[PDB]
Amino acid sequence: LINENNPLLINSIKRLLIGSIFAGFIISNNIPPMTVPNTTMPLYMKMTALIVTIM
Amino acid sequence: SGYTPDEKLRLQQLRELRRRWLKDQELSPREPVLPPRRVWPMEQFWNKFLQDGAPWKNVIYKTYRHSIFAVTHVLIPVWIIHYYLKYHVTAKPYTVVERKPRIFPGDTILETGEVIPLMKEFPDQHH
Amino acid sequence: KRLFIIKPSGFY
Amino acid sequence: GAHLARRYLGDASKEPDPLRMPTFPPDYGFPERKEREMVATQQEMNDAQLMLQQRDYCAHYLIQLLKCKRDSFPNFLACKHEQHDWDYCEHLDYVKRMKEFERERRLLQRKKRREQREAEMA
Amino acid sequence: HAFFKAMLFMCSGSIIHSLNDEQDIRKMGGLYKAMPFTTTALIIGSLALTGMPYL
Amino acid sequence: AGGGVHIEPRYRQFPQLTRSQLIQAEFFSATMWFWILWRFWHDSDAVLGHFPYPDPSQWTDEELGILPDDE
Amino acid sequence: MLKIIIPTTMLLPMTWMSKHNMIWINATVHSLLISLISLSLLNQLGENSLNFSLTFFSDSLSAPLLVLTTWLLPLMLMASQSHLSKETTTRKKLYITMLILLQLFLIMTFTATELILFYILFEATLVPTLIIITRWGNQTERLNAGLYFLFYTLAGSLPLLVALVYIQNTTGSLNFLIIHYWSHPLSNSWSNIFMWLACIMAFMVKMPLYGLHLWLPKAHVEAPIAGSMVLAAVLLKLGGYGMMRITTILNPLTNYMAYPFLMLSMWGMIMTSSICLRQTDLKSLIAYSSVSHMALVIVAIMIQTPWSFMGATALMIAHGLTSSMLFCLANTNYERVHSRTMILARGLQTLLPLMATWWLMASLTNLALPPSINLIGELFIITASFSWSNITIILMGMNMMITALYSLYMLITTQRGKYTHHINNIKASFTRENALMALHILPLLLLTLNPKMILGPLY
Amino acid sequence: SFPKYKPSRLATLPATLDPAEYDISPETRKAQAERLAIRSRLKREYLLQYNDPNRLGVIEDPALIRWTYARSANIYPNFRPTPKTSLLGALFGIGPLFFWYYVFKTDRDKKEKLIQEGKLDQTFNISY
Amino acid sequence: APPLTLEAIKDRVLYVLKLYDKIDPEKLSVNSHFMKDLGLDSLDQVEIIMAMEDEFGFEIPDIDAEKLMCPQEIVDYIADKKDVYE
Amino acid sequence: SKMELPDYKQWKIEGTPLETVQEKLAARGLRDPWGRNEAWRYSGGFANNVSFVGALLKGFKWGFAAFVVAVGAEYYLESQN
Amino acid sequence: AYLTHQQKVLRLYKRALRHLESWCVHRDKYRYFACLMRARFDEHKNEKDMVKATQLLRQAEEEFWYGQHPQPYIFPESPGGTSYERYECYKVPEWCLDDWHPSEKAMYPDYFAKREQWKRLRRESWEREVKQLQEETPPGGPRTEALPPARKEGDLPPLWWHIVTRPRERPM
Ligand SMILES: CCCCCCCCCCCCCCCCCC(=O)O[C@@H](COC(=O)CCCCCCCCCCCCCCC)COP(=O)(O)OC[C@H](O)CO
Repeated sequence: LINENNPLLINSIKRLLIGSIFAGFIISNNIPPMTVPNTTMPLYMKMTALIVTIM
Repeated sequence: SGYTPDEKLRLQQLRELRRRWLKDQELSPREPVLPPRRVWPMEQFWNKFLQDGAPWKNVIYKTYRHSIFAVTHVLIPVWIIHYYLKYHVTAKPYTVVERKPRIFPGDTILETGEVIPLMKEFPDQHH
Repeated sequence: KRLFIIKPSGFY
Repeated sequence: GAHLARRYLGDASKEPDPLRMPTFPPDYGFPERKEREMVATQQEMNDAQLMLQQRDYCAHYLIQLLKCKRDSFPNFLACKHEQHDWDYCEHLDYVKRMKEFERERRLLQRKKRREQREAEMA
Repeated sequence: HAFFKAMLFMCSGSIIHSLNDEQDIRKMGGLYKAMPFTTTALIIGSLALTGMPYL
Repeated sequence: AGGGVHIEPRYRQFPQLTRSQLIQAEFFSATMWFWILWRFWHDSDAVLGHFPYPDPSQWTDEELGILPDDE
Repeated sequence: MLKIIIPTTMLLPMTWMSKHNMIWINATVHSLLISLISLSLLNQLGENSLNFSLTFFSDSLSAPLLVLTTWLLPLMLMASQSHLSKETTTRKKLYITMLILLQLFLIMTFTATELILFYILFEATLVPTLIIITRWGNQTERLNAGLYFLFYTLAGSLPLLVALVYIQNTTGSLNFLIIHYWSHPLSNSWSNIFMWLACIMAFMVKMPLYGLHLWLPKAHVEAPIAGSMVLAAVLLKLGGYGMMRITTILNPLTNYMAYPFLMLSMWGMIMTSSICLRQTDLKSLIAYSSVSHMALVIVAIMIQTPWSFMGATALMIAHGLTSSMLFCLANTNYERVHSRTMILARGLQTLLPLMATWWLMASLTNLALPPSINLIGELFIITASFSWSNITIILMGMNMMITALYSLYMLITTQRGKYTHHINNIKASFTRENALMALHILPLLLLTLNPKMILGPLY
Repeated sequence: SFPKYKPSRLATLPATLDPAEYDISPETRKAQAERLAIRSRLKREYLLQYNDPNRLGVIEDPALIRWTYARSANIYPNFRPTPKTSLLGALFGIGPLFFWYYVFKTDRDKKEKLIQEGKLDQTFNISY
Repeated sequence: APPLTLEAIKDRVLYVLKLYDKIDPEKLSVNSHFMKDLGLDSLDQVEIIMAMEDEFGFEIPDIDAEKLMCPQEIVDYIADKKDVYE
Repeated sequence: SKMELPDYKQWKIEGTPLETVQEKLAARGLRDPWGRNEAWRYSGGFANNVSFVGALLKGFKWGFAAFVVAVGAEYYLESQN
Repeated sequence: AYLTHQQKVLRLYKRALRHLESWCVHRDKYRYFACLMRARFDEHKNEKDMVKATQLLRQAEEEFWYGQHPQPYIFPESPGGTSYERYECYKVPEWCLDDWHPSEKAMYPDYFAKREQWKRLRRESWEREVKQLQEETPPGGPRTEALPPARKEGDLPPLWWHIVTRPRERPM
């Protein structure tokens, strides 16, 4: 009985989908720069954010 | 090893009465017989308006149901809040305390006119 | 179909 | 980086403790060193509502960023050069930080071997 | 976390209700083609949770 | 559960779909693939690392001001 | 002053001389009317108490309790006209006579200006309640229950009598104002402790503190509905009123001698609330909960801190209104099932949906869920206690944690869950029970908007 | 054969590993034969009053009222003062009370000590 | 979920016994008692009811699982457990 | 509709990966008694499911298609500047 | 009553396979392992020493009690499952509907009329069905909780009301 054609389910999920796709782009670019950004990462540990999950 | 014939018969009638009872748990085309309902001038006007059924009626139907929903749930509440804020809450000191609007080097203000001095020239850092 | 639903009396 | 292993796995006396440095005098080792000339006085840095941890030397490249953000609105894709300028400034601030770290680091091992050199001769 | 984590639930709720209120992960499989939108929704949500760059 | 459902169930078979649910599927799936590397094209530096991390060892003692061993 | 008293006592001839079946009506009419007049007394000035004559006066502490007692008076009449319908008119009239005679004494003691005058009707409330518990009580062990309740208070009250007259022979008058203005530092001489003990134990007993509390479970359970409310919603609180009044001449002796009671109360509330967690009887569970809340006030009053008095007066009223309601909940369930065991009638919400709600805010109010007046009481007391000592919050907060478990425990066991199959006499709730329940909850949330009314003279 | 399952008061031994019924006797099986009989003797009349059309009321369980009695009243008449009861009463009685007294006493005996010599800070503490 | 009615049950029921290769399709009867005529060993009877269990999605208690004995009786116990009367 | 149950002439075990276990039981010496049950799960449109990594890159072909036109638009726009 | 050995083995066979299903998950593994699990069962079917058969089922479930999946698979409707008495809060006993106010009862006339027939039927049937009970009750109280059917014609089986008029499993 698999079915998802109901617009209520489709609209609700899609509404957050477009929200989740961009999301951080808007917020990070909009909020004032109000935390201190670290700049010089030794590349080996800056990739750790992606290495561990890919691993 | 399958029920014994007596209890097999017992389950047989138990089935039979249950089917009749479950059948007796149904409804009827007339059911439920609700009583007369009080109606007001405005709604059946909308009913006879919407009876045509074409999208010309329904597009302004949603906007009207959105219109009176906007007025009696957004427009009215913000009206009384502003009146409460503008003449009761703000009538008392230190109730609505802002932050000082952050001003930057070289940005003028409108209250007293003058522009505060620009930043002094950077030591020329380029990447 | 449609069948009767049992519910405690909420009239009172 | 690797100094953690050099401190714990190796001897701990040859890694400048982050809670200790700087220890040697700044003039000691640096003949006629210059001071970090600040740019935006305490006044302008204050009324910009600048948070304390950002109230640094590179903050001058942060304040005008807000000014660029103010006129950029509603566009949030502006200030790219200014933001990059700010990050590059923190890079210049940052690159100094381990320079001081190894300045103390290299000095203290130098002090160790100098001490052995000036102690074993007796 | 408000966006993608909230997603994974009714995305999961979509499969639950559609596949006769079953919540044991050992009973699905092959739902990729059966519920393309729900499957599409979940992969974006999971990738967002893992921290895929630029999203 | 009245007769006339557009998702009429099946027994031991692939359930029927509709063009609407497919076109809503890959578009967001494709536009997610649009967004990830589109920003990669224009914001490669941040994930790549942008500014380089200098290696301390190669720096001589003149900038570090480490006086020679004699004094 | 008089504008409340004569209307109360002149109500008595009305009930006796009213028609055969109108007794409940006309009594309810003017009991609510008396409540309205009492509410007119709720006003207070800045610092000087509302003084009327040598015989009567009111302050910011007496007034909230006065309006509470008059407010209560209709509720017993509402709550009792179900198990007394099949009774001879004279006994019904006598039952009503007991309540208003009891209620009349409460107005007298709270407004009393002289400690002895406060004292005379302090025990005089016992006689009507003793009759109510014994005669109209519906149980067997009510006889031993009445004896336990009667003798405990007398055993504590009589030392107060000897103590009080000693004050008169030593410091002249015992007028509450004259004591407060002419207060002297009570010495540490070994007689002054027995002085201190006598002036305190009387209010200790009818404010059940751990050890001196076994009468309450026997008092509440076997008492009829009207007896249970009056006893739990006002009677446990004459002791409270006395301490705020009588601790004026117990300092600085209260500073040092407070320790045994404070430890007994603070530990007792954890123990008593633990009993609530495993009580088989619904009425007993509510009764033991009253001990825990009341024991909290013991610490509140006996710390002698401005904040502590304020939170005391907040819990003073809020617990009384709540405990009366919960006893109504148990009573409204009892006659339908004709038993007191909690697990007898489970899953009542599916049968009676509105009582599910009424039980729900009732449990939430007893939970000290903010901003209910109970929370203002407990939270104020915790801060005052915490300033007194940092450790007590371990005991204080633990009580709230225990108070959560047993409060919803009655909710899940009775309201939620599967309905009991065998029972079939549960009829749809009479709108009298429904009306009465809102008569309790609605003023409670109405009080939330104006805590200052019930904060007390320390406010 | 991986190590066995040792039971506990909180995690009892399941009946699937219980040695009694796996080694039944020509007597124990007889014992678990009137178990169902008395169970029926309790179930049968229960349904009779449960299914009785004239029955309008509550089927009071004699076991239920027994439990309430045994847990409410039938304690003191069956209570006997013994060293086990006596020591447990003292341990759970005066014990915690005096323990808290010592804790609160010494804490207050340190607090007033600090303020008396001015070794504590309440610069902004006014609403005590 | 459309109302699952006893005609659909037996259709799904005999679908599975016919599926069971130990019971080839030709001699399936609605009341074909398993070991009496089909020769299906009772050890496999405690196995065909879990096939029913996944077929309709619910657990059959063992007290009656050993009693669930005939395909018509299979259907009969299915109907009342899900109040199937139509 | 009446939920037409398909005539049972199509969900056998050949091709459906269950028959690999079938001969393995035959190698052990047993015949699988329920292969025709699981056959539907391994037959029809339910067969040839996509691989794991195949799921994540769903829409890449269109995503890359949107990419190339995008860079073409901005490269031309940059060139015109 | 008597939990004789063969039912225990069937208990072992049924529950172990369910646990085995929770392990293999994949159908081909479940089917494959079930047959070998089946194969190692029926191969030892010739034991005149029933005690030895018991000894063979000492280590049997002990391995199961080791081999048991810590989270076995249960359909949600069954005990422990997610949908266990989920719809209980909706089902309400029929006798409560007698309380209904006459206006509410008037809203459903014919169904309430049908209730009257059921009320009428259960009245005289009770005396008939109870009378059948004592006249055939075994001596020394009931020996087995099973309830004998209606022997004669017309009469309903004893104690039929609650089972027959039990609220449906999906009440809404
Ligand atoms: C069930 C037992 C009682 C329960 C607990 C009640 C409270 C415990 C203490 C009870 C005290 C009762 C007597 C107190 C009367 C007032 C006390 C008072 O005002 O203080 C006097 C305290 O003086 C006393 O001696 C008061 C009595 C002390 C306690 C001894 C008698 C009471 C205890 C035994 C009788 C009651 C116990 C029950 C017996 C069955 C001051 O007089 P003084 O001695 O300073 O006079 C000046 C000079 O020094 C010479 O007089």
